[PDB]
Amino acid sequence: MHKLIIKYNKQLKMLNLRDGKTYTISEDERADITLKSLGEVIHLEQNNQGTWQANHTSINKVLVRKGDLDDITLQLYTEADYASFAYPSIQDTMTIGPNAYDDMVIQSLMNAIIIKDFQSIQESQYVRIVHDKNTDVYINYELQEQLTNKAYIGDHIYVEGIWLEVQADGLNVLSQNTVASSLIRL
Ligand SMILES: [Cl-]
Repeated sequence: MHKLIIKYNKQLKMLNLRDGKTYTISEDERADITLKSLGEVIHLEQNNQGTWQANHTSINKVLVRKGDLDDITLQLYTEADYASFAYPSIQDTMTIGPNAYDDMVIQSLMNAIIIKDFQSIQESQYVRIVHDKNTDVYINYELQEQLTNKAYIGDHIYVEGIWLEVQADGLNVLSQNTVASSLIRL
């Protein structure tokens, strides 16, 4: 698996890079990924050893190229960054953040977020994510305005470099940095 997250001027995009294929990120509406006022064209393809590159530069974990209105950040995740965690058995809140007391501790995070209401997820089909005004949260690659947002089963969340996928029994996560947790790893 090679999932590329593209960030530019608070816009967020995603591509699942597949072996042997080529992609384009540009202002063109026909491109694989279209970003308005990008001012650059980025071709994604593998070198001869199969390593993904952006305009012939290996991406590795993260690659940044300046664009018209902001830096364009490409973050590439692989199965090595994947983990699954079960929701707490009885508490109805769960936190992900850089603090020693967060349920899922990830040092690279600037602020923590709260995931709640999963105890009734079998019935509602969603959880709520709470964040502060200084934390950008995207749900299915759309920046959220409100501080508390609903995330249904199957939805993808992106916040401060980490990807989350809401499921009935817990969360799937993609993080390039180690995750320490008191939660059960599924
Ligand atoms: Cl996704």
